[PDB]
Amino acid sequence: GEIVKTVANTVESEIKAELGVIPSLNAVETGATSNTEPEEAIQTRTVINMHGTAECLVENFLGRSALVCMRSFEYKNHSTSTSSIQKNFFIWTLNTRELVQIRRKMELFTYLRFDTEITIVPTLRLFSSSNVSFSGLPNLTLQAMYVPTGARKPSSQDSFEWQSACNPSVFFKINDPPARLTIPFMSINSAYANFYDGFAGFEKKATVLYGINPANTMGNLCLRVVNSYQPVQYTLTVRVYMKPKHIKAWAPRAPRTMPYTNILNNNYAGRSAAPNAPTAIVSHRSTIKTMPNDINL
Amino acid sequence: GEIVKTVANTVESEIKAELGVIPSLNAVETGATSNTEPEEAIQTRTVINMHGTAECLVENFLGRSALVCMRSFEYKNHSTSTSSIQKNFFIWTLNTRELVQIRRKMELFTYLRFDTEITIVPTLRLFSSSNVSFSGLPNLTLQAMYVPTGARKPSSQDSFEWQSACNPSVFFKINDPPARLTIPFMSINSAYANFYDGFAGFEKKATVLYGINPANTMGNLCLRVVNSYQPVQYTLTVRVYMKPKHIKAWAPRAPRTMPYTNILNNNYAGRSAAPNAPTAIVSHRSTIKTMPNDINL
Amino acid sequence: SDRVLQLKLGNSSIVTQEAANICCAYGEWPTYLPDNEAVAIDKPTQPETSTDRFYTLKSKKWESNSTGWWWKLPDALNQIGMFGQNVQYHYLYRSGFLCHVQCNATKFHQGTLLIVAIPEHQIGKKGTGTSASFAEVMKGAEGGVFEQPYLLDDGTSLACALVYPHQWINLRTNNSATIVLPWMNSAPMDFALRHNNWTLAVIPVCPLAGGTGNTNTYVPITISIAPMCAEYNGLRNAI
Amino acid sequence: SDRVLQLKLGNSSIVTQEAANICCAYGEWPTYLPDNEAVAIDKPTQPETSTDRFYTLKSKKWESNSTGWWWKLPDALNQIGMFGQNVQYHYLYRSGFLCHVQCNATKFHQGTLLIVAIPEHQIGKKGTGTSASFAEVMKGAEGGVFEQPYLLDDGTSLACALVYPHQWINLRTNNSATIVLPWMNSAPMDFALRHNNWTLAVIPVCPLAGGTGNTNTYVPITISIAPMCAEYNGLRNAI
Amino acid sequence: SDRVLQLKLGNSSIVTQEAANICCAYGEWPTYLPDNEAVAIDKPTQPETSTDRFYTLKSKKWESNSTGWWWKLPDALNQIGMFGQNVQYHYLYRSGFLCHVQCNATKFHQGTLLIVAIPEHQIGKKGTGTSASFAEVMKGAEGGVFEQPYLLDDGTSLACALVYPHQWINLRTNNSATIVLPWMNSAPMDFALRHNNWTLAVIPVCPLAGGTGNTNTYVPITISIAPMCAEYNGLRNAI
Amino acid sequence: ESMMEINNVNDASGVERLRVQISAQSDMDQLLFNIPLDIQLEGPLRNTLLGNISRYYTHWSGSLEMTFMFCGSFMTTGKLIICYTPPGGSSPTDRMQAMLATHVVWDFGLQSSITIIIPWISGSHYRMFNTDAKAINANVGYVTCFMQTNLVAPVGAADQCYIVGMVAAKKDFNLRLMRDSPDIGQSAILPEQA
Amino acid sequence: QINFYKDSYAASASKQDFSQDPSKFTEPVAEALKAGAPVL
Amino acid sequence: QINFYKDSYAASASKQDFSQDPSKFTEPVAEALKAGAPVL
Ligand SMILES: Cc1cc(CCCOc2c(C)cc(-c3noc(C(F)(F)F)n3)cc2C)on1
Ligand SMILES: Cc1cc(CCCOc2c(C)cc(-c3noc(C(F)(F)F)n3)cc2C)on1
Repeated sequence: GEIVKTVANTVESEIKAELGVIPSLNAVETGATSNTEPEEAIQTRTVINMHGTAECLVENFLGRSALVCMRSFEYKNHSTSTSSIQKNFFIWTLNTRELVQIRRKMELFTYLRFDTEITIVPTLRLFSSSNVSFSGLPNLTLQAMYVPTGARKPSSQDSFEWQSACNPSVFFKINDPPARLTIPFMSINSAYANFYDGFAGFEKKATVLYGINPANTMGNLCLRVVNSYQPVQYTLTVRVYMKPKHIKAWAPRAPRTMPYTNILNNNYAGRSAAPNAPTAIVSHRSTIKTMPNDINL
Repeated sequence: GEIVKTVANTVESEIKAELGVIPSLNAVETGATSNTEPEEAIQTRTVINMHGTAECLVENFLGRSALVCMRSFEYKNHSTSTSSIQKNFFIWTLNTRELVQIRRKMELFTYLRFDTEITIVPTLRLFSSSNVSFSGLPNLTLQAMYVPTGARKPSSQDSFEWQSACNPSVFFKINDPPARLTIPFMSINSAYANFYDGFAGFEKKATVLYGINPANTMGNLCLRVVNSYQPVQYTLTVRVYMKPKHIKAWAPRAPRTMPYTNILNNNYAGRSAAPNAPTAIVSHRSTIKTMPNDINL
Repeated sequence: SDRVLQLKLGNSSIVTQEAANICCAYGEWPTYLPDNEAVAIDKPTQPETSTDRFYTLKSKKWESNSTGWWWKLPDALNQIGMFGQNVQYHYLYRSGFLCHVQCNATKFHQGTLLIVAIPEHQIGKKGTGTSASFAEVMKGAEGGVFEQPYLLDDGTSLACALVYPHQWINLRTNNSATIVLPWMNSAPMDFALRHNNWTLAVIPVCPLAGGTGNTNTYVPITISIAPMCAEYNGLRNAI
Repeated sequence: SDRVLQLKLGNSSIVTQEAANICCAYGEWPTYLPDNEAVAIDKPTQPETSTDRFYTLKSKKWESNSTGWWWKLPDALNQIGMFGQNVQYHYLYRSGFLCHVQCNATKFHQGTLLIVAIPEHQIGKKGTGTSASFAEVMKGAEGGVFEQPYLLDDGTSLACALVYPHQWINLRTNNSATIVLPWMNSAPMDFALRHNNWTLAVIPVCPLAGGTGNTNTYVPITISIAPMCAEYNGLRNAI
Repeated sequence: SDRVLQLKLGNSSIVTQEAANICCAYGEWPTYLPDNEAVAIDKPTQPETSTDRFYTLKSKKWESNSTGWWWKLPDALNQIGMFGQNVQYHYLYRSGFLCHVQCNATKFHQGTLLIVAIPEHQIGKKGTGTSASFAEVMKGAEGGVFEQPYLLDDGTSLACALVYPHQWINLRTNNSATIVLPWMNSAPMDFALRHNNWTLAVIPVCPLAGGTGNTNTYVPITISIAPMCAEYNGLRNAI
Repeated sequence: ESMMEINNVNDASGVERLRVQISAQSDMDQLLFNIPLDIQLEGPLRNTLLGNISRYYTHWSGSLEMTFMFCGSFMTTGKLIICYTPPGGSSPTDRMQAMLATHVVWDFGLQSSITIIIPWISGSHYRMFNTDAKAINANVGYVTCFMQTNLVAPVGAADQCYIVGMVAAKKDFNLRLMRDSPDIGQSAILPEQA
Repeated sequence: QINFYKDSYAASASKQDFSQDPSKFTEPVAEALKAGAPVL
Repeated sequence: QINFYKDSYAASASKQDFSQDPSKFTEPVAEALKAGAPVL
């Protein structure tokens, strides 16, 4: 294990006709990748490469803020003949699989240990009714409440589970900067697992699903409009962004090829024809001797 | 009294067949909890436990911001034929019992000494009238005025008790961040008491109620809309959050089982059937030999 | 040292041979109020032998269906001896209490009592908003009975009463329990007539029983309480 | 040193003369759980020779149209020998695995197998939302077959399976592959019956073929797995 | 030290308050087989916590006419827990045994048991030349009953059984007996299925009795046996 | 230590629920009572100091102690076997199966109580207070009590005695991820009177 | 702790005090119980 | 890194660790392969 701030330098190489030395030949059967250097495969010049590697660090590769949740509910009076339930909120059931870019990028490793910075971005639209005159978006107070595993969830906007005396909650308005906080590495294990070759229950029943991990039960995010209902219908759209920090990554995986279909498993249907079809990942060319983008003069 | 930053380590233990040594037997009659170690009850391995204890500190357990007050008044012209009273305010009579999560959590100790950070979160809704066209929430100035014990209270929005020349008051608008301040430990005694086995008056009359403490007379919070009445009716909802700081706690109590019914006493009705019924706190199972969640294969 | 104990305060001396230990509430012994913690500026009266001695209260019959009994301190001793007179004649009191519960039965009898010293025990009433009356709360030396011992008459739990300084009388092991109470108040002194620092509670967790010829046996429960480091301030007429 | 290798664990000893090397997964050898990483406080049972030895599973016929085979560890060995009994009788297990795949053919035969140790290999099913059943996932010593080896039965690629600890059996060069697996879990121990740390997969990348008189030759593939530094915690009845 | 004893082996912990002492058979404690005494050259499996722990067998009703009971070791534990599995899976075994016999009665009850660890106890049958059948000799965890306890079922005498490591359960003095057995064989290891080193025998010398209201009392006898320094050699398939 | 509702049955009321009726058996090796170890679910451990305060958290780790006080007669004798079965399969109903797990044999006498240490035996550093009891993240296993010999009482003493069970945490105990306890609920702002 | 204000009570959550004495509640007995000893 | 908060996990992206050991994945063989040597 050596320090690599810049890519390897190239050393000047000479003609070499030596018996018993075959640097260009390797045995792939050992499981070892070819160790052949350019210096010993061709005649090379001295090159002092000052290309930096900091952008290919797993901290930089995974430590960008990615969307992990998009939920939209109608902000209005949901009350009817006999309901008494205001329903101006949503519950998510925390996960990192709903959006494929962060999922496929996280799924390039088996295990990840990171503290996560979260950013919530709310947006309002007036609901296009029969008689609706627009004149501006109310500066509503929102409450995002993390309900951990085994805590009572809210059933209404007006519920008293919103007390949040011990539940972590953040209050933030529409016209303010998007809410932000850091959640620590909060697994019962020493790393998060993107794949579980097993079951999360002690029973052998169908109801006990394959792939579900007994460390991904992370609880729920409950987000409400704190303001009581307006005289008109609004649509609140909430976007939650995840930025992994202080990242450790283990056991790199084969990248996902087929499009995801759900968040409970890694099943696939594949696309009808190449690319990313079950029988053809790379698009077809005419023959093994055909260059599809051959430069013609 | 020792320092505990991490939980106790486990020491490797061997087979032990020794006369006169019975570490697994205790006398519960002494009032002392069992002193039996795992090391001396079973054969153990060496374990170096690096689990931290900072999250179970009474500073962390009680020092979260909890809701302690929710009051809503109508912001409008309350004037009539002959009233001349604007009534666009409320008075609370400070306490910490109206909301059960902070109450039950505080009531786990007999005595608490803490300085308290307060956060006020206001919210507006347009009142759903017969003819009401919404277009946005006015950035109203609010005044929260602490009226200490024996001071004149305001009778109207337009009262001159709002002078607050010596009464602590905070001015804060709707579209600003929620108002915040720290109230010091302000008891006539060396700690706050969650329970008073006695009376707060020298007389023996019915009017002198049991459980009321002559140190919980903390005065009142009076909150007003500083802005004069709008041409339309608004509903202002105020939420007050309490965060204990610099906490000392004494004499831990048996946790509350029955649901609270009022803020003047600790009386109960209990729920009709288990759980938390007067005759059954824990839910029923078929028999003492029945496992209700028995794992079947 | 053993299972035997002699408690000697002033005139009084109690001996027991089936003891367990002495429970020092929160590992503390009662002491006189120091100057650094003093509020009332008048010189206090410290009557040692005349007040700091065992006052034996009226006994209670342990029945098969006994719910349990409580005594509120200092209310229990406020109309008894020189402790009472000093209370009646002074505005302020401070004292600890050495409580000693006694219950004799045969080796053939079975039964268990939890003896709990509960600080600031605010009695909750079942099925009403009305708070407990002066009569229900202030019963003096006669003490009170538990209606809901399961809930500690608080909407709490008997189960979790072991937070509080406690012992057991298990007739197998023990005929007597002893709890040393120090001063428990947010203030250094208080008014004895209108506030109780402690509540000594005796709850039968396992009922009193015998076999064929030891049923319906007359088994009383006797409580002896000794004020410890008693102080009084505010000498006035008697109330 | 050369192309020859003898593996000796307890009773067992395997020899090969057409080897390539030993693949130590992530350049690590299995070791016993240290105290600094220990969670379960009970003294673990470390049966060396009775568990840490080569268990040979049932062989598979390499066909011209063979898609490939996988064995999930420890599920493959959970009903075999003293490793199985210690699994059946304990809540927690920890072990590495020395896997040794064997395939004999002539110098006239052609064919190539990729032998992959995939950690936490979650099987994805083609053309359904329904996740794989207990039966499909837990096949024990018999192992399972690849339906979509091209996609590693994961919606991933066989192409990129060389991230994983792997060797090849190229009948030109090699008749045997050897992969040393260390403990791979976010936790120090796990429950053997409901989670597999590793999946040993044998995929034919180049098919088995011969010339005119070496077609339809009977060529089996034999797998021998040796648990390494096996530990068990939570001694109970057998499940 | 006293009449109280706690035995702790692996998962297991037994406590008694009416003990006598611990009988170390021939003043020796069980130890692992040394190299100077070793015969079998294969590395042995030493599972400490999984085998060296208290296995409680099925209880026996002490009757007024009870002749007595015996359990042959290791036959009693050969189909129980990880000791059984290691026996079933290995040719050779070596272990000592910590035997603990339990019998509770009242202070009004009378009765005495001799608890004898007899080495190489060859059962003699009365009134026949035919030697005892496999069934009669190998009864496992259920154990056997004495037909002629007076003769130790050997043509010997119960009288002279005190040569053997022994204790008594005299209900006046004792509710539990404890005998530590070391390895007793002319060879360093043996085949568990076809030879028993020890026979733990429980013989009522004085019968179980009570007075007027303590007759026909249900008094069981419980036996808990802990293998000590268990070793196994000759790892094969299970028999 | 805090008492457990081991007798949480629809025939026991109030203080009846905190004691376990132990009797002389006309049988041997029989199971007397069980204890579920699902702190999150409605079980004997819920209304304990461990339960109520741990139920303010989501994650927990460490060994538990469970102490049983025998409350019969001085003249009544007996031997019990209390066993902690780690999770994986069904709760034991035979003593032959239970004895194979972590257990303590209890002889009644001058020391009236016994402790069984429920030792920290889990793959993960922490367990979760989860609504799914059968989850690998949540399940602790089983505590079961069988007769080792029997309960023996002379005619003068009652045949039907009682056991009181207490549970506490050891010094190796930890809690994380604070939450609002589900023990207490609210439908409205609590009024002054009603 | 930091505190940008004049008063000391205005400061943030106090510096973690990890002192524990559970003996106050777990062994509040005049004569201390010795580990392994018959405590009668 | 800077961190204005009490907890260490609240800090910004961690100081760049430029340590590389691709041999874990590229040459995970018991006997090391020598450059130029026939690796058989
Ligand atoms: C797999 C996997 C899962 C994770 C952790 C994801 C973080 O989950 C969240 C998210 C996305 C948001 C909040 C959150 N947002 O707001 C709040 C608050 F308001 F309660 F503070 N909490 C909390 C958690 C644990 O990391 N890997
Ligand atoms: C019991 C008990 C009671 C307490 C103290 C509670 C703090 O009470 C308050 C609250 C909740 C708010 C304010 C307050 N809010 O705003 C203002 C201001 F505007 F006047 F500054 N004061 C003042 C006090 C004393 O602590 N324990």
